[PDB]
Amino acid sequence: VRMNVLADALKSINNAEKRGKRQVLIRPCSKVIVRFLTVMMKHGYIGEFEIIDDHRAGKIVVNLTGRLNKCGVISPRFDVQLKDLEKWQNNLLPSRQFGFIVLTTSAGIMDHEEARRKHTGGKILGFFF
Amino acid sequence: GRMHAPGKGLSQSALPYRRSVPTWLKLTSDDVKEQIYKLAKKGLTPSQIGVILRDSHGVAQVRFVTGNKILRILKSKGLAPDLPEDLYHLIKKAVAVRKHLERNRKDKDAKFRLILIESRIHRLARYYKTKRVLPPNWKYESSTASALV
Amino acid sequence: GKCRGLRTARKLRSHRRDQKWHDKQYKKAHLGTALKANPFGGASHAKGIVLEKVGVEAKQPNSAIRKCVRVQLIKNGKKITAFVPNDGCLNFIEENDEVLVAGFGRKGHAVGDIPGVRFKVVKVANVSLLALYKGKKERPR
RNA sequence: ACGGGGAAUCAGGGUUCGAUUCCGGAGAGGGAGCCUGAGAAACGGCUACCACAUCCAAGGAAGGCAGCAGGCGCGCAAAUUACCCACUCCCGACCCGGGGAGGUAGUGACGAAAAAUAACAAUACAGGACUCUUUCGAGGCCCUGUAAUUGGAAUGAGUCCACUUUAAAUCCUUUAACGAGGAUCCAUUGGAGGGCAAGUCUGGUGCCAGCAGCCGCGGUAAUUCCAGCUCCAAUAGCGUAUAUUAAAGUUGCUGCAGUUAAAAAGCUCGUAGUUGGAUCUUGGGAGCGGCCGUCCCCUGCUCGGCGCCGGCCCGAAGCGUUUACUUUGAAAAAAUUAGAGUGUUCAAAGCAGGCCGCCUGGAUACCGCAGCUAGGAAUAAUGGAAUAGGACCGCGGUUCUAUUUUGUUGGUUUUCGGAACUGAGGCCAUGAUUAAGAGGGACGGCCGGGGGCAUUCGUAUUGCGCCGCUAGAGGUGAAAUUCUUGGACCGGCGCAAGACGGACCAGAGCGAAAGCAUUUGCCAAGAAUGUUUUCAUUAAUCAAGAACGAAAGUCGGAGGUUCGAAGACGAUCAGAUACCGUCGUAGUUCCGACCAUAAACGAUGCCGACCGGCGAUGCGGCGGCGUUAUUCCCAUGACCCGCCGGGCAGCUUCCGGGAAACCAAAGUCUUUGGGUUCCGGGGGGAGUAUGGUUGCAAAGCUGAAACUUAAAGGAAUUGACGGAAGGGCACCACC
RNA sequence: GAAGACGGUCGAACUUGACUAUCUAGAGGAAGUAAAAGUCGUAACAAGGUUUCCGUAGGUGAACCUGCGGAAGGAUCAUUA
Repeated sequence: VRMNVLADALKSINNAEKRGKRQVLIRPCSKVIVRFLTVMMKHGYIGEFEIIDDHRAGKIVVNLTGRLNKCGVISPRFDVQLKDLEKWQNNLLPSRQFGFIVLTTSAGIMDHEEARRKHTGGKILGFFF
Repeated sequence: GRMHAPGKGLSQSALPYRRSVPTWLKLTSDDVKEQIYKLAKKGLTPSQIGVILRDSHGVAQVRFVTGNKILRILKSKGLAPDLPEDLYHLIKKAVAVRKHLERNRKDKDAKFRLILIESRIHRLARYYKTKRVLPPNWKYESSTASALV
Repeated sequence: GKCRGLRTARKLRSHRRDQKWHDKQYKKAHLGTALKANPFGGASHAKGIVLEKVGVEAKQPNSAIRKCVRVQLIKNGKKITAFVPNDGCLNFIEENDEVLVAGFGRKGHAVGDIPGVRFKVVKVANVSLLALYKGKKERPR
C-alpha cells in the first residue's frame, strides 16, 4: 500500500519533468511534501505550485521548468550528524557546486547548506539537482 | 487491492466537497435522531438505517445534518448492538458456510472460502480488542459461534 | 538490499551471514573439511621422504612425461605426488631423501599439463634444488 | 577463541588480524586440599592422587624452566649455557645489600630509516644550435652523448694509533697514518609470445627434454625449452609457497542479481518479524544594514534585591506527556593513529631544546554503542474526555492529624495548616479531525465452462438377442497375428453397461492455484460495477503453523465400456526386449484413506505510485440520432455511437530499459533508497552420501564434503549442414 | 600438649557398566572423476529419421522404450460460412 507519501510525490514530478510536462498533479498531499517543494522553489528548481483543498488530504499542482534534473526520497529517513552530512552530499549529489540534500532538522525541513549555518543535523528526507 | 481477492476494484462512495447541509431538508437534527431510534427499534443496523434514511427521507449524511454518526447516536442512548454489525455479519456468514459444509465434505472451494472468512473474523476481533469494544476474554470459536446469531 | 526498514539490522546481517556460506572462497576457509583434507594441514611448505620417482603423462594437447616424486609426509604420514622443477632435476633425487615440498601456485589446485599434482620439490636433503640446478651447491653424499 | 587498547588493508562503506612488550583475566605436567600471612586456594610453599622421571648400600630420599640462558623433541617455522646492577625501577631493618625485573653486548636480510658501487676534464666520434653551401664540406666561439683512450683531483668500504663512548667494553661520532683505474675494493635477482617493461638475433633439441600462475610454446625457418650475446624491470635486494586485504558492485547497508545466463516457494491463508494514509500554530510586537536580510518575546505557583503605599516588576529553588533524533556539556588510562612545535647532520625516530645564568616545550584532535547533562521540537512512536470516576471553580457533609493560643503550671474541643471518603450546583463555545482514487462490512440489480449435492439428456463405443443376404472382414508403407459358412464384417430393430460431453467453443469467461462445458433444481460462495450506506486505520508482506494441490503411484471397497504401463504374440530389422499391428493384466471410472509432486510456465513473488498512442473484446454502470421485438404506448431485451471503472488480451511508438531476443513492463537504476517475503553466487561431484523428519510403500522436505575442472552457459551474426518449407536453372537433368 | 581413632566435610583418584566426540584397521560391495586413439550400439543436436523436454509408473544389455497428465524451450504466433 501507500506508505512513503513523499516518495510518490517526488517520483511523480521526476517522471513528469523527464516527459517534459509544464505542470504535474501529485494526488496525495502532506505538510512534508509542501515544505520539501517550498525548499525546491526557494532555489528555483520548480515553479510556484498550488495545493488543491478537498476535505481529505490535498492534491498539489506543480509548475515545472527544465531545471530539475532529478528530485528523490531517501527511504528510510536515516539520522544525519553534522559529521556525516559531507559523506551524504559526497555520494548523493552530482557536485559540490550545486544540488541540495533536504533533511528535516528540529529548526525545520531545509537544505544541507542551511543545516550547516544553523548548526543542526537531523533526518535526511531526500535530495535534488 | 482487496484483502482476500486479486480484485483491484474502485467501486467507492464519493462524498461531496460541501459538508454544509442542503436547503430543502426541513427535518431538524432531533427528528432525524427520533427516526434513527424508530429504525433501530424495528431491528436495523447503522448500515441499513443510513440506506433507508437517504432513500425515502432525502438525508444524505446523518453526520452532515446532526453532528454525530448513526452508531454513536445508537450507542449514546444504548440502541447499539453488543458486538459490532460488521463482525456480526462475518460470524453470521461463517455459521452459514459451516452449516453448508456439515453435509458437503466434497465442497473443497467452500472449505477454502471458510478459512478466508475465519481470517476476516480473527483480523477484526484483533482490531476491536485493541479498542476494547470487545472483551479481551472474547475469542471467536466456531463451536461457540451458533449461539452468536 | 531488499528490506530498507530502519529497524531491519538483524534481517540484513542474518541474511548476509547465511548467504556467505554459498560463496566457495568463504565455505572453504570457514570449515575444517578444507583445512583437514589439506595434505599440508594448512602449512605453506612440508618436509617428506621420497618413496618412488614417478612419470606423469601430460594433459590431452601437449604431451611430455612430467617427472614427479611420490612423497610420504613426516607430520601426517600422507601420500603426495610432488612435481620436480627445471630440466634434469630428477637426477638430483636419490630414493628415501628428505625433500622440502611447497604448493604449485593455485592454492591446492592442479597446474598446467600435470593431472592431480598440486606440489613442487623445493629442497632435496636440505639443499635447494635451484642451487643444485645452477650448480652453486654440490649434493652432500 | 584469553578479552580489550590496538594491527593490516582502504574512495566512501567495509573485510581480515590481535599468542605478541600497556590494561584486565587465567595457569604453573593434570585435578584436588591446605599452612602462613594484610593479601595465596601460592606451586623458584607444603599435602595426596594421576602421568612422567631422578638418586639408592633396594631400607629410603628427592622433582616440577608456560622465569633467564641452554638441551631433547616436534616441526615449514624462532638467537648466547655472555657482561652488569651504572641506567629504569622494585625489595629489605636499608643514603651502604640484593634483583636473568631491567640494562649492555653476541646471533639476527622479521621488518623500518638514511644511503657507496664513481665524479671531473683533454681527445678522438656522433647528434643539435649558427655565417655558408643545391649536395659535399669549413669553423667551432655554443652545447649534448659515448670508447679497458689518457690525465690528475676526490672520498670511504677496509686496515688502524689515540680520544670519546661505557659498570668495563663494543658500535656510532671525532681524528694521526695507510687505503682506488679492469677504481677485479668486480650487484644481484628475475625476465624478454600476450596479459607485462624488454630480440621475430645466433647455436642446440625435435610434442623429447622441458617451459608454462592463465591463454599457450615444443613434431627441422622455437620471438616461449637448453645455452651465448643483447635488452628490460626492481635494486642491496629480488624470486617462490601459503594465510589474508584491496582489486570483489564475484556477498552488494552504501551497492549485485532472480523471463531466457545460477536463481520466484504449485497456490493461498497466517502468527511473531518488517513497513504503515492525511490531519492538531500562526501572525506580528521591539531593534539595526542597504523591498530583502540578522536578533529578543508570545506556560504557572514557596524563599529575597534596583524599588514602592497586603501586593505589583524581577532573582533562586521544586512540579511540569513520555521516547527516538539532532546540537552542546561533563566524563572517558597511556602507547598506537591524526596532529602542534623542534635541523636526531636528513630521515625513521626522539621529546626535546633555544639564547650573550636566562627563556621555552612536553600542545591539540578522535575515543562506534550503552550511561550522565542541557538547549531544539521538524520527522517517527506513544498518549489525554465519549456507560463521563472529565477539566477549571468556589461551596456544604465525614475519618485521622503540625499548635500561635490563654502570666509560669491542672481537663478540653476549635479556627488554623495538611491529607483521604463523598453530595449538589454553576462554569468550560463543555468533550467524537476527516471519511483516503487504503481496508473491512451492509445494501442493490447483474455476471461467470467458479464449487458441491441431486436430477436429466445425447449420439458413439462394446456386448447381447432377433431378422436379412452373402464370403470375406480386420489391419498395414507391404503383410502377418486375430475373427470367419458353428454366418464374421455389413444392413435394420431393440436391449444392457460403463466411459465421455463433439460441432456451438473464442487469444472468450470464471477460479488462489491445481482446475472448470448436456438439462434442470437446491445449496452456500465470489469478483466487478452502483452507492451523498456503515465501521474508521481496522492495513501491506510474511519465520512458526495451516488449507487446497494435475497425472502417475499406494491401501480397502464398488464397477469394469473404451483405451492400455507389464506380458503373449505378429511384422520391420543385422539385431528391435522399440517405433507399426492384434490381444492384453495393473491401471484408466466411482467411493473412503494416503501421497504432495509436474516445463505445477507468463520459466516473470505480492502490494502501491507514476510515465505513450490506438482500435477491439468481456462484465457492470451512465449517456445518445436511429432500426427491430413483447405492439397498444411504455419499459425492457437485440443492434447502433460514445464515456467511466474493473478484467483477459492485441497492435503501435527512439518513454525508457536490456547482453540481446525482447518488455507499457522486464521502464521510472551510478541521476543507484516506496514496503516486504522467498531465493542465486563458475561448471561438475549432486539434489548424491549422511543425519533428522513425513509416508504402509513408492518416495517427499531439509542437505554436504572430498574430489574434479577452464570453462559450462545466454542472446545474436555469418557460414556449412538438414532424412524441413518454397522458388529457379541445365539434354554433363528429365519429357 | 604430640601420636592416634570415631564422625562429618572438600575431594583427587580407582573399579564396574553404559552413553558418546574425534582418529584409525576393514573381506566385500557400490559410486564418482581423470586418461589420445578398448567393446556394443546410435539416445540427443536438422521434423536427428518415433519432435524434444517435465512429473510419475512399469520394463529392458546399454544408451533407452512404453503408459498417463503436462510444457513449447515446437516443427504452428495464422487456415478462412
